[PDB]
Amino acid sequence: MVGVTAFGNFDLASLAIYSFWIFLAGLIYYLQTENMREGYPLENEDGTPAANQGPFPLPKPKTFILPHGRGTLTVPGPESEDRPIALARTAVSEGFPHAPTGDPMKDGVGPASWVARRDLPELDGHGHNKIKPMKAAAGFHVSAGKNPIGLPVRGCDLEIAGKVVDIWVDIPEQMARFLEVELKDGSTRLLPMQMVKVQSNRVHVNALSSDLFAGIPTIKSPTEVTLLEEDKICGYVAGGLMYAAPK
Amino acid sequence: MSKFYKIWMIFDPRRVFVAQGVFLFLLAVMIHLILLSTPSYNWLEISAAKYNRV
Amino acid sequence: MSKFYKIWMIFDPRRVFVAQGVFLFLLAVMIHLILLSTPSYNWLEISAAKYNRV
Amino acid sequence: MSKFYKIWMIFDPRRVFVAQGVFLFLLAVMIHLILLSTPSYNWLEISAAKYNRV
Amino acid sequence: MSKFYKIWMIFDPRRVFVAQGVFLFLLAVMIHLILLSTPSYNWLEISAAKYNRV
Amino acid sequence: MSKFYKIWMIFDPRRVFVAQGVFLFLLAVMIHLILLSTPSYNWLEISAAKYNRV
Amino acid sequence: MSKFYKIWMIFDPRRVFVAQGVFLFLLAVMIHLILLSTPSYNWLEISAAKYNRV
Amino acid sequence: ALLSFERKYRVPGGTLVGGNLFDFWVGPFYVGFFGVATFFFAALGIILIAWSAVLQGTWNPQLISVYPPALEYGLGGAPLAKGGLWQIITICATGAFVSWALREVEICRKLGIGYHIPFAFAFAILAYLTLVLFRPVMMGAWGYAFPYGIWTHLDWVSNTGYTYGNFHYNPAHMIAISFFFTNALALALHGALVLSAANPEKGKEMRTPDHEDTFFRDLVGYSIGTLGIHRLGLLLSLSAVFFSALCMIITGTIWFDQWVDWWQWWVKLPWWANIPGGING
Amino acid sequence: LGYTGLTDEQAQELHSVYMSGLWLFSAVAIVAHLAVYIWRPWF
Amino acid sequence: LGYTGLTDEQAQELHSVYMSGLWLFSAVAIVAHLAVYIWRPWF
Amino acid sequence: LGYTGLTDEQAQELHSVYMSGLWLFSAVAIVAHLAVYIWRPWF
Amino acid sequence: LGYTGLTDEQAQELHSVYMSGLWLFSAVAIVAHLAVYIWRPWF
Amino acid sequence: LGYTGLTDEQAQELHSVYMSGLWLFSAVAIVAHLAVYIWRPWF
Amino acid sequence: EYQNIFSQVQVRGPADLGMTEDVNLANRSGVGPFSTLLGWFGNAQLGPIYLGSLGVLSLFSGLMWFFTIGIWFWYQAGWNPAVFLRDLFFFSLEPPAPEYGLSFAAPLKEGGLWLIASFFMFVAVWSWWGRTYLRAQALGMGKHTAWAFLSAIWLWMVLGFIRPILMGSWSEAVPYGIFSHLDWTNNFSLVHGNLFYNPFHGLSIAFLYGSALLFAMHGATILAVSRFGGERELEQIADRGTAAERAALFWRWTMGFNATMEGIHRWAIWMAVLVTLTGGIGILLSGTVVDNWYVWGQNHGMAPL
Ligand SMILES: CCCCCCCCCCCCCCCCCC(=O)OC[C@H](COP(=O)([O-])OCC(O)COP(=O)([O-])OC[C@@H](COC(=O)CCCCCCCCCCCCCCCCC)OC(=O)CCCCCCCCCCCCCCCCC)OC(=O)CCCCCCCCCCCCCCCCC
Ligand code: BCL
Ligand SMILES: COC(C)(C)C/C=C/C(C)=C/C=C/C(C)=C/C=C/C(C)=C/C=C/C=C(C)/C=C/C=C(\C)CC/C=C(/C)CCC=C(C)C
Ligand SMILES: COC(C)(C)C/C=C/C(C)=C/C=C/C(C)=C/C=C/C(C)=C/C=C/C=C(C)/C=C/C=C(\C)CC/C=C(\C)CCC=C(C)C
Ligand SMILES: COC(C)(C)C/C=C/C(C)=C/C=C/C(C)=C/C=C/C(C)=C/C=C/C=C(C)/C=C/C=C(\C)CC/C=C(\C)CCC=C(C)C
Ligand SMILES: COC(C)(C)C/C=C/C(C)=C/C=C/C(C)=C/C=C/C(C)=C/C=C\C=C(C)\C=C\C=C(/C)CC/C=C(\C)CCC=C(C)C
Ligand SMILES: COC(C)(C)C\C=C/C(C)=C/C=C/C(C)=C/C=C/C(C)=C/C=C/C=C(C)/C=C/C=C(\C)CC/C=C(\C)CCC=C(C)C
Ligand SMILES: [Fe+2]
Repeated sequence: MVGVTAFGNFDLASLAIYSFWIFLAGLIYYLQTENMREGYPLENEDGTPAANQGPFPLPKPKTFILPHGRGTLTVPGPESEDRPIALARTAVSEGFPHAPTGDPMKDGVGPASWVARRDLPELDGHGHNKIKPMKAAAGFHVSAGKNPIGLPVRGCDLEIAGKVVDIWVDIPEQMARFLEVELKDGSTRLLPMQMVKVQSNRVHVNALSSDLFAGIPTIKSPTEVTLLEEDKICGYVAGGLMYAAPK
Repeated sequence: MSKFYKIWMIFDPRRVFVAQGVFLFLLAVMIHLILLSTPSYNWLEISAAKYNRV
Repeated sequence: MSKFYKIWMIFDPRRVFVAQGVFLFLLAVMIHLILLSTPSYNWLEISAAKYNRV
Repeated sequence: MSKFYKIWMIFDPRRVFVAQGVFLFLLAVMIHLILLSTPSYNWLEISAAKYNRV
Repeated sequence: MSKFYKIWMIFDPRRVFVAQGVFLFLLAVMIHLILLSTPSYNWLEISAAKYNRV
Repeated sequence: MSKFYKIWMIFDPRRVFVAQGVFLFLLAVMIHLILLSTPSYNWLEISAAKYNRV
Repeated sequence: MSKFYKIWMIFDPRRVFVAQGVFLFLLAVMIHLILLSTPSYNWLEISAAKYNRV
Repeated sequence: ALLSFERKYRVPGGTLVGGNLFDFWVGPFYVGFFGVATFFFAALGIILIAWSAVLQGTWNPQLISVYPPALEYGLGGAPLAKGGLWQIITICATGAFVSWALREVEICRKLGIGYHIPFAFAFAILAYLTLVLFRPVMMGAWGYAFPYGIWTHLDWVSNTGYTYGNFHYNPAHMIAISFFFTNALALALHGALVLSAANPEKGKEMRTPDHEDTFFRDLVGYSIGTLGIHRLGLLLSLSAVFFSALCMIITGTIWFDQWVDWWQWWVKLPWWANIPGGING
Repeated sequence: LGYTGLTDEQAQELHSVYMSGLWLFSAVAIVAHLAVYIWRPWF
Repeated sequence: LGYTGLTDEQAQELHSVYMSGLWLFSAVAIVAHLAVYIWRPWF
Repeated sequence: LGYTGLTDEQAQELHSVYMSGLWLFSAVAIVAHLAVYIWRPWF
Repeated sequence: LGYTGLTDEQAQELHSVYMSGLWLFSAVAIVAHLAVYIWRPWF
Repeated sequence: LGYTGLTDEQAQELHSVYMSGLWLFSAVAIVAHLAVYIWRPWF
Repeated sequence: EYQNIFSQVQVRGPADLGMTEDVNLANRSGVGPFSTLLGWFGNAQLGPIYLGSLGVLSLFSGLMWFFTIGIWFWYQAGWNPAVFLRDLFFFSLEPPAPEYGLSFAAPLKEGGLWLIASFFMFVAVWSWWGRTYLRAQALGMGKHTAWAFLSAIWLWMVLGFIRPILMGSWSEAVPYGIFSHLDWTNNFSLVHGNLFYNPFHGLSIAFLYGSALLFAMHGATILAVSRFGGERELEQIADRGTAAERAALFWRWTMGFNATMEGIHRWAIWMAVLVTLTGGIGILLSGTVVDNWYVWGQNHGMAPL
């Protein structure tokens, strides 16, 4: 087949390369269409549908069957924010930021945003809660690191905010997820473990100042935390980085 | 021999039918490619030789 | 001997049948490839030489 | 022979039969390939030599 | 000697038997390969030379 | 002396037995390979030379 | 001896015995390999020279 | 314009240079100070590439090439049509890359996420700077860099590799290739596993991370986890790029001969140097 | 016995049908080898 | 034993069937080796 | 003591069967070595 | 004390059988070395 | 002290048996060195 | 300051035996030891591993392949452990010489033992592919891993089985050595002109660099949003949280377009199977259709001519 061309310089290599270009165009189209299953249709900044929607048409719906009788999820589907957003326009023209009306960490906007996830705890493959306090978890213990229980907690303002009392553990993955921190008023808050640095004699939280620890959203049941509570806590703690820069 | 029908008792017909379609087509294509590769049994070339098409 | 029927109380016929089919096809293909590879027993070129087609 | 039947009180016959099948097939293929690899005992080449195939 | 049977109260016979089978087969194959690689004791070449197979 | 048996209250017998068997086999193989690689004590070669096998 | 028995108040016997066994074996192997590497004291080659094995 | 959830995240803050100035979007893109800088540098580089194509006399995009100055210029300026355009485009490309990284930092701190992505990008920028700046500067000329062409920078790769014989005898090269291959394998396995859990057999419920853990524990006897697999992917990619940069930086600066000859230090170790057998004996 | 759940009668019937298939395949193969050996023997 | 759950009678019958199969396979192997050795001895 | 769950009697019988198999294997190996040594001694 | 866990009377019997095995193995080794030294001494 | 859990008598007895083992190993090494030095001295 | 690269506290509980969807639990083993180093980076638990019939087949054949290559290396070393360690990476099993073609008559020292090892390796790899398919099926999952592995197998088959048959010689195949197969790739590029000018070589390199790029991007993104529990992606698919939203908005504000928590994995799997698939095509084309890739590039507008 060496040198055997159908026409011009077109041989099996040229046939293969053009076939691959057509396949690659089709595959990119498929991949983008599959990407388009969340956040669409596009909106105007006043909430209405946008005149311009994009070159790629919206894919056909597909359905997930959630485990443990949690239901089904059809995407793309009718998605609403379902929460009030305390933001104000700074310009009539589009493309400009929206300014917080009040306290952005309290209101949950910007880097302090949270999503209205399900108000149920996340489950493992057996139906039990995925995340449990280490006292509830039977047979769990701290293995090979600096044990944080009892260490003082220090905010970004060089002041003590409380002490670590428990560790919340992801039972299936066998990893630590949250630090339970008791404040001065005898109330416990949860801090994401990705947001604290465990030092030799303290736990440092750079995102949050000592006073702001009081405003962390709490959990309604001491023995478990739901997905909505995880979003609220993590959004608050992460937004502390931008909205607690002074002090 | 008169009772081979019970094979469909144990095999899903749809998987079997798809599998044998793929198998038969691949086998036919392979045999045709083998025949074309050999200088003999390349029917186009031997017809060209037979009809003096240079 | 004459008790060999009891293997089916040990092995699931579906798995055995699929494995047997793939094994038989692969063995046949392997033996045909062995024969085609040798200059003798390549029936295509044997026929080509015998009928003076080259 | 004497009391070896008690092996089946220790081992699951399914695993034993599968291991035997795999081992026996692989060993037979290896020995056949070794025989084909020797210039003697390659039945194809020596049949070709003794019948003047090539 | 007389008291060795108590090895089986320490080791699982199934695991021991599987490891022992693998060990024995690999050892035997290695020794046969070592003999084959040796100009002498290559029984195939020895028989080829004795009977003038080449 | 006369109280070395207490080592078995320090070490788990099965772990020690596995390690000991692996160690002994590896040592023996290493020594056999060392003796094969030496032109002396290569028993196959010296047997071939004594009996005129080449 | 005098007061050394108290080292075992400090070090766990399993760790010490395992490390000691590994250390002693590796030391012995290293000394043996050093002796083999010198043309003198290489007991395999000097015996070959003494008995004219080559 | 916006995603269904985008509105609450567009807030006025997180810039590095400037304030409300440049704190706006153009369509989907965020355009800060470094957005303006990135756009300027990228447009300048692209127009200069087109003008170099005009100068060279070809319009075939696969034949367009922008060559570095010849070795006779050393580390100084060159005429525009004889290496100056390459230098200007290199400055523009460096500026575009660094401004892109800084823009990503601004987006990271507007969204409250960590700066892993700009760090990972900086690794690639350092590999590019190794090939285009550090190695030519140590070697003494801009002509040891590679040209800006689709098929001629491959000529640079070929010539540079074959100067030192067969190039995959360079050890750091071996490490970099191993990391690249392992990374592609890990990416395929990871994507396949996540998809298979999210897309089970028809009519089944979605699988859980326990099913993924069980799948790889059944297959290979070990599962690294979700956090573990993402850490592994990041580190595999970065280690591949780091070791490629190393193998190139030591290539014309410390080593000068065939690399297959470098591998002789292991063979010539004193205790087996002269044993008569095998390949090297 | 309990490995598959096939009755003894069921196993006998399945084995009978399977052996019919095996004999058919082997007879075709034997005829094939006879024809090839007559055409061009390998011994 | 408790390792596999077969009783003594089940094991004995299983071994009888297994040994019949083994002796058939070995008989075929011996016949093949005898044929090859008459055709081309390796000693 | 019985880490495997086998008692003294089970172990004794297991060892008896394993000894019988080992001695059979060793007898076959000894005969093979005797034949090879007669055919081609290595000493 | 027994860290792995064995009574002193279990340890004594395990060591007695282990010594039996060690002495058998080493006696076979002595005989092998004696044969090799007679055949081809290395001193 | 409480690092390992061995009391005074246990540590003393363990050291006694350990020293027995050390002296046996040393005596074997001493005999080996004497044999090697008689055969081929290094001083 | 914590970058979530290494765990700072490590917790252990009872080992997880796994799911029981329809897996034959008798074919599993026990849990292995826990490892603290792996715990620092990922999961500490080892095992349990499934080993069924296809596992026995794969283990036997792969063990025989490894053993055959190793025994050949020992033969080349002269049965000398020192030479074996010294000239390791220099030993090789070579395929038959070009005179033998595809025939199975090459001697054991020349190319027969290479054929034996290749048969063992073929069986091992195909049985391992079957094992991946069956392990996905037992748990009820999709077979994405099986088809990605099939792409990799396609490149392996082209290199070792398909192209030698089209070229009509086993000598075209790859040797079993460390430096030897590297020399094989160099000589392959030299004999066929310049493999840089193979366009499917270029696509394969594009997709390899793309795998590195994409999976640095994706690992960095998941690590960046893991403060919101982003690494638990299977539930971010079912319940979109702030982590997935922030990731999508980062990439949309950066490069104009984004993905989902599932579409990014589709991108990933395709970006890797494409490197191996295009590589297989490009290797199959070399020598059978194009004997000189630089001249092909000159004729196809890629080289100045
Ligand atoms: C005109 C020329 C141009 C041609 C094309 C132009 C046409 C226009 C453009 C068309 C492009 C469309 C691209 C979109 C595809 C995306 C689909 C997708 O991902 O999801 C849907 C679907 C499943 O979606 P899902 O939602 O995840 O399902 C979940 C299920 O519930 C549960 O899961 P499941 O059990 O159902 O299976 C899950 C899996 C399932 O999808 C599959 O089943 C794939 C089947 C394997 C691939 C087929 C090749 C195998 C050989 C044939 C023997 C088996 C055939 C029967 C397969 C069994 C199917 C029942 O889905 C995946 O996502 C796997 C992704 C990775 C697949 C990689 C396969 C590479 C194999 C390498 C083969 C190499 C040998 C030959 C190489 C080429 C020869 C030169 O997956 C597919 O359909 C995969 C399509 C496979 C494409 C094969 C590749 C073509 C290669 C051609 C290269 C270009 C030629 C240039 C060279 C020419 C030389 C002369
Ligand atoms: C002088 C050398 C030549 C050259 C010669 C070749 C040749 C020849 C080939 C490549 C191939 C490739 N080259 Mg090139 N290459 C050159 C220069 C480059 C440069 C560069 C910057 O210069 C780059 C980046 C590349 C990059 C690439 C890759 C994209 C591609 C290999 C994919 C892969 O993963 O293979 C590795 C993966 C596999 C082989 C798949 C393995 C799958 C099987 C199933 C694994 C079995 C494992 C076994 C069971 C293991 C047991 C393991 C134990 C269990 C642990 N080449 C120059 C021009 N290159 C290949 C290709 O496809 O080209 C089109 C190829 O064959
Ligand atoms: C390099 O090596 C060389 C090539 C030189 C030689 C190496 C060679 C080897 C090692 C060759 C191996 C040859 C072997 C071992 C062949 C085995 C052949 C067999 C065992 C064939 C059996 C074929 C049986 C077949 C097709 C069965 C057909 C049965 C049927 C259609 C009917 C089954 C239907 C059943 C319906 C189920 C219904 C019953 C119920 C109760 C529902
Ligand atoms: C390079 O070095 C070279 C190769 C040159 C030389 C180096 C050589 C070495 C190091 C050789 C080592 C040789 C060794 C160490 C050999 C050991 C061989 C053995 C240990 C063989 C065992 C044979 C035992 C056999 C087959 C088992 C017979 C067992 C049986 C049938 C099993 C029956 C047991 C039963 C069934 C269960 C009873 C059940 C109840 C309920 C009572
Ligand atoms: C390069 O260096 C060269 C090669 C030149 C030389 C360098 C050499 C070295 C460093 C050589 C090392 C030589 C050594 C140190 C060898 C080790 C020799 C030993 C100490 C071997 C142990 C032999 C003990 C053996 C086989 C044990 C047999 C034991 C048994 C069957 C034990 C039975 C245990 C039982 C049955 C269960 C009973 C249970 C109850 C409850 C009663
Ligand atoms: C002391 O150490 C011992 C001896 C115990 C073991 C140590 C061992 C060593 C040192 C093992 C060496 C392993 C190495 C160095 C392996 C090299 C593996 C490589 C690197 C292979 C590289 C490319 C190989 C490629 C593409 C193979 C493709 C192979 C194929 C598709 C298989 C083709 C199957 C077919 C050809 C032949 C068809 C014939 C029949 C009968 C089906
Ligand atoms: C050329 O020179 C080079 C460069 C190679 C190096 C030159 C020199 C060096 C640096 C040589 C190193 C020489 C050394 C430092 C050797 C160390 C030798 C030792 C420390 C040997 C200890 C031997 C002790 C032995 C075998 C004891 C084993 C003890 C036992 C059986 C007794 C244990 C039994 C017990 C414990 C039960 C315990 C009781 C209860 C109630 C649990
Ligand atoms: Fe992911």
